[PDB]
Amino acid sequence: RDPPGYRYAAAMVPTGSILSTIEVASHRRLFDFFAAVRSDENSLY
Amino acid sequence: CFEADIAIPSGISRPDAAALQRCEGRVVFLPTIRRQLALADVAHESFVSGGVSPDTLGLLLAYRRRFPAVITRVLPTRIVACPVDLGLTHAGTVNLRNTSPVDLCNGDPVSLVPPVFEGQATDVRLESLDLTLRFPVPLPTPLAREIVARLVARGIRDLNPRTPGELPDLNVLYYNGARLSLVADVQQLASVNTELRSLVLNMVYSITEGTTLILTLIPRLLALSAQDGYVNALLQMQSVTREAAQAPMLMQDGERRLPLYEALVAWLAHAGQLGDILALAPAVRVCTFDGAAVVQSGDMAPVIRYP
Amino acid sequence: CFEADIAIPSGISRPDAAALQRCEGRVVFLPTIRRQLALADVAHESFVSGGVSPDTLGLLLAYRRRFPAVITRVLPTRIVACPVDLGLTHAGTVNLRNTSPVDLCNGDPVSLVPPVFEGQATDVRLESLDLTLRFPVPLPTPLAREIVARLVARGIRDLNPDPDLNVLYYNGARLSLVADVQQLASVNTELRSLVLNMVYSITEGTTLILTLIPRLLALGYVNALLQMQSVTREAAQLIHPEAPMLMRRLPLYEALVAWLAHAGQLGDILALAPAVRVCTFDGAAVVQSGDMAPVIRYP
Amino acid sequence: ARHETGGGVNFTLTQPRGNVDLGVGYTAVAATGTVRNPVTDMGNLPQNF
Amino acid sequence: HQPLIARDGPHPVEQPVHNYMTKVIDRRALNAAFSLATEAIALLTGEAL
Amino acid sequence: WGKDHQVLRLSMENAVGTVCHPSLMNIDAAVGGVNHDPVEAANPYGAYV
Amino acid sequence: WGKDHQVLRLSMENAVGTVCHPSLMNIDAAVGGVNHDPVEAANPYGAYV
Amino acid sequence: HGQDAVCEFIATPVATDINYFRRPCNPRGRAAGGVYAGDKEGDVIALMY
Amino acid sequence: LELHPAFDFFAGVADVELPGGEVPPAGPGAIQATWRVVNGNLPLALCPV
Amino acid sequence: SPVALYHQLKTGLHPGFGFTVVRQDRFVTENVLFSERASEAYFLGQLQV
Amino acid sequence: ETTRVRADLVAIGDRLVFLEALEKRIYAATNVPYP
Amino acid sequence: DHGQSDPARPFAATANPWASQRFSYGDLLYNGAYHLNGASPVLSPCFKFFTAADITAKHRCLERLIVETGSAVSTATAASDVQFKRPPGCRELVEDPC
Repeated sequence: RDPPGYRYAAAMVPTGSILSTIEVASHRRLFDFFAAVRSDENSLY
Repeated sequence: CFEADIAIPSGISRPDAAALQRCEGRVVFLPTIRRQLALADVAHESFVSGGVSPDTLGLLLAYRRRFPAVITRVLPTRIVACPVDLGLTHAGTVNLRNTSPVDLCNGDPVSLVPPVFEGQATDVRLESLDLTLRFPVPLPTPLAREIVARLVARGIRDLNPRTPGELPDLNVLYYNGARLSLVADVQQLASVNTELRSLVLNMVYSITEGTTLILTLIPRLLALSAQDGYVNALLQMQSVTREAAQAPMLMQDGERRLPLYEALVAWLAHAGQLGDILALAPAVRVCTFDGAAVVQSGDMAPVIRYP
Repeated sequence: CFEADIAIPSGISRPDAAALQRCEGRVVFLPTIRRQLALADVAHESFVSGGVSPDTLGLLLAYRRRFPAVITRVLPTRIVACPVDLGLTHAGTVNLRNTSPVDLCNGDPVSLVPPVFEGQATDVRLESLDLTLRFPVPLPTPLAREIVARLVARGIRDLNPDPDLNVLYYNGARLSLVADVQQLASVNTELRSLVLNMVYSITEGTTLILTLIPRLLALGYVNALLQMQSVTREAAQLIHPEAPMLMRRLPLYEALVAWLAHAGQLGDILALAPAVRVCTFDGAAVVQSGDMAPVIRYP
Repeated sequence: ARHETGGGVNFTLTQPRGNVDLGVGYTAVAATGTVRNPVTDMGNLPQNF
Repeated sequence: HQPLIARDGPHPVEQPVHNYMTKVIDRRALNAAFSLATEAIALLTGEAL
Repeated sequence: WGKDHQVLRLSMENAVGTVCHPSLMNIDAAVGGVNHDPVEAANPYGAYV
Repeated sequence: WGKDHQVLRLSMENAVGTVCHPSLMNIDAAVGGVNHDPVEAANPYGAYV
Repeated sequence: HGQDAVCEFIATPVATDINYFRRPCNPRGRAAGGVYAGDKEGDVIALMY
Repeated sequence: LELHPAFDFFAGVADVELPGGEVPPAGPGAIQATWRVVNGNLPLALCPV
Repeated sequence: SPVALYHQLKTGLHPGFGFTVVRQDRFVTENVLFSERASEAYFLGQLQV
Repeated sequence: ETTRVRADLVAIGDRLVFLEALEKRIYAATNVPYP
Repeated sequence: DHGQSDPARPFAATANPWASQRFSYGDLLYNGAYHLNGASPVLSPCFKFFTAADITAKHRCLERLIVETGSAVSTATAASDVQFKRPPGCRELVEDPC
């Protein structure tokens, strides 16, 4: 959970440019860890 | 919310801490109102009575005298639960998780049913704290009232054998399509018997003196059968009403008591209350703010008060 | 509170505008709780369920289904209603329009069908865009449960004919249920499907129980205690009804669920649960027809 | 437009506005020429009364 | 002020109807909202520091 | 043709779901909708026993 | 057609290795798979000697 | 020609129409794909059987 | 209840041994099988005349 | 009987029912491959012997 | 850690239009059906 | 008025007497004013026809009429497995010339 989630806390410390954009959830069966932006998260603070 | 907490008592299996994260929006039956409580009375080992585990009718009777609670926020130290029976005063509409094969509706009353499905067991296991967890399955209430009548009558067939072994299974359900098969493994007798008696004893009081005049119009029912659509569809094929067709009994004392009006009162008193005295009380109602008309399987639906 | 807006559609007349001025403080039903709504979700034409106009059953399905909203202030281009079903208990005081009974200082009033009273009263129609707002009647819990079982009892004597059920005194007043001249002939055809529901759930179960309990007790704690609290009641009903009526297990237990499935429908249909409370402050404790009342949120 | 719910406060924001045609004659036609796919499979289902 | 192609012959006379036609403005909502958690209420105000 | 190569078969026994319902025999409103402003009797040889 | 302008032949004497192996009669698990969830009685005129 | 293929045989009725063939289909006669389902936890094998 | 070309599957009596009796004691229904003897034993919806 | 399933099929008599044929096949394709810019992030560690 | 804007201006007949397509820019990923 | 002709097929009054007239059995089955059906959630395809009430003049100013053919929310909804008659929420801006 968090050893994937710290990477999203490390994504909160950003350097990395993502070039082309499509829908993420079509590639849900591709990633190792998925988080979902829903306007807020009480954990990220 | 009138905040109630349940702490993480002793140790953690490190993936199982994440198992408590994906149970956000589920229901805990805690048999109290506490500011803090151990996790021992939470699990199904507390649902197991002295020596024996309840059946899916006994778990109805086990979910009778306990208190449901909503998982609100999950800490690694505690789990904050909101006491459904009192602390439903939420204009923020504290959120629940739908763990059910049925895509519901908007506006359904939602009552809780034990896991009895063939493939949605909701079994999550903790081995550091040796506990078994059965989450209840939130369902729409007419579909909930279609289930509890099956499982008691299936246990009514657990009293008498007589018939040949090909019985109607009471194990095919219908919601717009959607053939559902449930589990028929064990039927404890006392959970059947006490549920059967209130089905008997309430149907006793639901008959009165002026009720008897209605029984005369049973041949009047089939006179509407061959001359309309609505009645013929109302009259079921697998009914005793089509079977019983193949009278004031005067006793008239006073005749100013409104005997026909008094019949529909006490009939509604006990035969009108047959879903809620057998099963759990509905207090959860579907209410989405975004105008979404249905709520997907696995979603987080906003929850409002008693229907 | 969380006030929700219902959008006024295009060109209406001044009497259509004045029709919107005779409804400030009524009760409105709506399907979803979107913060901006339209009038198309409101009208009686939005109650079609099978391609025809709904009956008092077809309304009371929706009247227990969709959501009450009470219009506090009327507007051009909008309708402000602070809805009841949102908010914590006993907060957000709202104001209603009484209809002919009192609505005393308590009572917990209940929304219900128009044709149990004058049918083309409170069926207020918009003339320009040609829609119909049939506002429900806010009756308190004792009398609301009283009148619902009387007309369906009056539907029986109107069904197959050969006292008079319609007097029904209140605490002070004599409440004339009969609006004779044109309504009662429309009554027994607009509660038409509903009377069949109160009947068929009685004819099925009683003729099921008299072949259930004789098929039970010999097919033992429930056995002797069946007629223990039913001594000279159920056996007397076995003496009275089974004699002047007629007399199979595998269709029987199949009919057991089906009747009790219909029973769980009717409990949600009938009995008219309280939704909002009158418990005011500094009033005369007694409301009259056409006068406002401070009404608080939860039972 | 504020509304306080469970959790925290929840601000809602809306801006009222309108339009007009502002053209005495026809304006803005819209043609329809390409198809992705049929939504239905074009049939073979009985009707049940 | 529509044109006139005022005619010869005894067919009767053209007549300029320089009419004022009106229109009607609509009203629209366009609503938007955003969350705010149970914390950051004491924060962003000055309570919990 | 369906939404593929897809030859589909209708084969009138499809229509059992519509025409074999006992709504075929409802003509009671139909005689009432024609008897108003009644036509004169026409030479009732074949219309009488 | 094979991997050429070849033409081959699959005449139904081809079936000799597939079905004639003595497992065609081997249906013991099938009746063992169906006999649970038992059937209702089905008026056995021609099932009974 | 290269490596050999292996033909297997399945008992089918003679009056199962050729219209089911000349079209991409299962050899079993019924669709069986798990991708055809809709995540109901029973739309596995009870789709197939 | 039709599964195999060489056999039949029909809802018969529960336990009764075949060469005996006049009327079977109709109790529970237990399904059983039998051997199809010839090619003609297959049903005529699976073979046109 | 499967013994009789010789002689019906070893001579060419149609044995009352039909079949379907399933083979597997294999090709060796050619595959072109586009990519984006930042398609990977690659780590070179440390050699050891 | 009164200006120029790029667009596409095809001229047909004796006219000129801002032939521009959406949904790659201002409808994408917002769960909105492109109108 | 089947003393008159059919404007579609001009040499005759109908093409089907068992469809056209009043109480001509489409008029009983497929007219929502009688609605023996219509308690069903299944969308009837035939309700656009056989409805004297909805085509009771319906609108007649032709110039305004064609701009509503990028409008007039359909009888159908694409959201179900078998198509249903439209629930009052979630409008769709359908084209629908028929």
